Amino acid sequence: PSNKAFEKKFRFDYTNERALRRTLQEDLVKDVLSNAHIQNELEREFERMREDREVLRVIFPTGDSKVVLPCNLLRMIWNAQKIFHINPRLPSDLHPIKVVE
Amino acid sequence: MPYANQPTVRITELTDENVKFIIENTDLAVANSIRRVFIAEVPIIAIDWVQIDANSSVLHDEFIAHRLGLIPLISDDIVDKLQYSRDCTCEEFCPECSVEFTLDVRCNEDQTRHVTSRDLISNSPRVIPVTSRNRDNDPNDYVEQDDILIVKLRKGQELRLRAYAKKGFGKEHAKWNPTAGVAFEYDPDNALRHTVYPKPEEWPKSEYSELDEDESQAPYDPNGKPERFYYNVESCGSLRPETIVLSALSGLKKKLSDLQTQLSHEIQSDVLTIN
Amino acid sequence: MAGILFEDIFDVKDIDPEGKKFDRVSRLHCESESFKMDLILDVNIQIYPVDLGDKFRLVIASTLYEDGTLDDGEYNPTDDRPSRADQFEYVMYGKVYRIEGDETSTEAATRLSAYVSYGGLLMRLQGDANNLHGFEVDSRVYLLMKKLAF
Amino acid sequence: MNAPPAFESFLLFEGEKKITINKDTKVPNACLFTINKEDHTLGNIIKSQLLKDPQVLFAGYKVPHPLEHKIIIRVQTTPDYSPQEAFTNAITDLISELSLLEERFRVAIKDKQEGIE
Amino acid sequence: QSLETRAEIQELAMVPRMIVTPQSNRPVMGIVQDTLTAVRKFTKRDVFLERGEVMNLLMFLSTWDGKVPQPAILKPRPLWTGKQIFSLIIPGHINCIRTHSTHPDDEDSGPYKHISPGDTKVVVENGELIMGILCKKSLGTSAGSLVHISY
Amino acid sequence: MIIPVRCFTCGKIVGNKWEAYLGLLQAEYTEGDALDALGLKRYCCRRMLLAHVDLIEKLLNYAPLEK
Ligand SMILES: [Zn+2]
Ligand SMILES: [Zn+2]
Repeated sequence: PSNKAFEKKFRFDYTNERALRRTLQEDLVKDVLSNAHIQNELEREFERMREDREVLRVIFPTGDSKVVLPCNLLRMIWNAQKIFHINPRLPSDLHPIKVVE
Repeated sequence: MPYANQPTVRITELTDENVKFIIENTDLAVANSIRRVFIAEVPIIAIDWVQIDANSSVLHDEFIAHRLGLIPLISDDIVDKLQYSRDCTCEEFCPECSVEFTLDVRCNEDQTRHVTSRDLISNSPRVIPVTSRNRDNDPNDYVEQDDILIVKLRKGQELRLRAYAKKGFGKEHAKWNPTAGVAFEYDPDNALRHTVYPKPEEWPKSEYSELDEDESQAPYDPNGKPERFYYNVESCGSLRPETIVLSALSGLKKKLSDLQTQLSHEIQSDVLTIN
Repeated sequence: MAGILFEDIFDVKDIDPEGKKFDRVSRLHCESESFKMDLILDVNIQIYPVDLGDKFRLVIASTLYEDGTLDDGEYNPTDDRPSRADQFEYVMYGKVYRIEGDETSTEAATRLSAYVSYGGLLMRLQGDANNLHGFEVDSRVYLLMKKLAF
Repeated sequence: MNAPPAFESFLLFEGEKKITINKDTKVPNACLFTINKEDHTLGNIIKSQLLKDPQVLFAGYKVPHPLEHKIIIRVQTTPDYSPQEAFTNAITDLISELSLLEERFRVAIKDKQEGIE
Repeated sequence: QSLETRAEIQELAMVPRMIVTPQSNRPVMGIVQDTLTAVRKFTKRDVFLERGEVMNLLMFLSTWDGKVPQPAILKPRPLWTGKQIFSLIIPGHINCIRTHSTHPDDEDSGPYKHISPGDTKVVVENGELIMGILCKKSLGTSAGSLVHISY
Repeated sequence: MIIPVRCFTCGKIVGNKWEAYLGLLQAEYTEGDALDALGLKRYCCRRMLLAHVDLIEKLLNYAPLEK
């Protein structure tokens, strides 16, 4: 709910609020803050998410979020975090474009 | 081994029937295993083959055979020298592995006749009779004292059979129980919390729980371990109570020493090199 | 002697919060003598009868033998190495599963709360200078309670 | 008549050994004993004598099924002492306590009790 | 009556494969009756086991690792908690929060009140039971039961 | 059909105490005291005798004890 709330939680900001210049969470990604292409491609990603959010609102007019689907992506991420011994306070080591592509 | 404790015994009370005692400074597993031997492993003699010559009684034959097996038999003097049937070289039976009983009764009288344990006769010498009415001067002797009414007979009925009693132990059939019952109790004040009472005031105190005589009910101690087990072995009458205990321990010794011989047999035959 | 991760003398505020309770377990509510830390801990009240009003000394360490790993356990009664304080009155073994603190804004990382689990018996500790010793991975933590002071 | 003959509960069969020893494939100085035709009475007590010993790391028994007369005893000892000798000592010590118990009971009966015979 | 139908049965209709029914993607079969009551009673964290009983339970378990776990209480005398021995029973390392909805606590507003662990809610991590009590909602024919995740 | 030799629950022989019991009840209306004198302490041994029904007595009365 709330378009503003969706925007806040999902959008990957570039203006970087003075909260550790991308050097928080992410690691070397502070080096790709100057990239124009990466900015446009993610901005393209967010553009698909607003359109998907719009179609998905048409599919489920009632507003139920419970659907049957395979895998259960969230439990897998947890299996993934737990085994590799991922500390969520330590800084990241992942490139965003690697994720999108 | 240095960590084996000398337990200890005290006989509180002894009668012709009961034997009531306390075992102390030992393990529960010992107490429980020894209680189980008193039931199953102590051997005795009971009827095992019944051959029915004539039976005109109002009870069917297999019923007569059942009642008759279940009747008690003195064995103390003879249960030891007797050998087990299967082990004995003889085909069928013999004087050396079994003892023979004979019963013959007919109702020629107008009044109903009862068939009893005294009417059963041992072809074997009177070393091993039925439990009731023999050397007697017994204050337990009351009215008929037939020990068991095998059946009743009205004018005209008759009963002729043979029986062969054999040595065996309770694990194999209940007729071979050498006990009327076996009381077993440990830690009467529930110090060790093996049970957890909801509203402990609602429970009574046994004759062993008298210690604090008070009503404070169960003082706790977590550093304790089960000690001092109370027994009361009670004789069915077919084997006197102390003889039940001494034969139980010996049988348990025999069973254990035998397992040691087979375990030795593993190190002698097929040399223990597997592990 | 085991390398020390945390050490302090705590005083007991309460032994029965809300009151729901059980039996043979009790939930302690405590306050540290350095008054910069707070603590909640479940304890086996049946074998270690604690009481309100008295300051208890508590220490936490990830090791026993000298200063190195040993979590391979089966605990092994046969070890005779005096590396263990063993002089402590109550000892529990467990892992740390969850940690928490403000982690959003500028600086953030202000103070800290740690959640630990000793075999189902839970613990909650709050702090700040204990951040080097808290995790949301890594098992092997030992909780030692001793002396109950004077 | 699909019921087994009652003697079979305790009588040893001619094609079966009284005891069998097999090595564990997982951890060292562990052993597995199979005791045939012998229930909790022997098994529970041998488990306890093994637990009494201070050099036994692990001791236990399981009767796999009620209907099948057989128990297994698994024992694990320190990397110095062999599990077979521990088993040998466990019975022999048990033989010693029971003999002393029988002796002490008999002498206790020897007390001026007048219904001993 | 042939190897051919025996092969077909072993692969298609053999029971262990029949666990999660395609009717409503949940377990067709879970832990029922006494055992289910006995599991709740065993997992309460006031349950403590001394060396002798733990070894016997370890003994009844099949796929046991072979290593004996370190008791959650080292002194004065070794004790393992119930959760601890249940935690050897969980295969590999499955994971699930919640999957309790037990009577316990204060639905809708209690977990938001300090997370004073309250012990009610069940959490399992890397194949070890961290906290909580197991019931029909954890173990039963539930959509998210331990049993479903295990399959 | 006549009281069983030995009580089911435990084993204490009990057929021997039947004839004695009918005598005691004829003498006294004290079922409590009757069972006590016979020595039937615990109640399993007591239910045995207290709850028995001696059908045999009616059964014997047919003449043809001959077929
Ligand atoms: Zn013969
Ligand atoms: Zn009875």
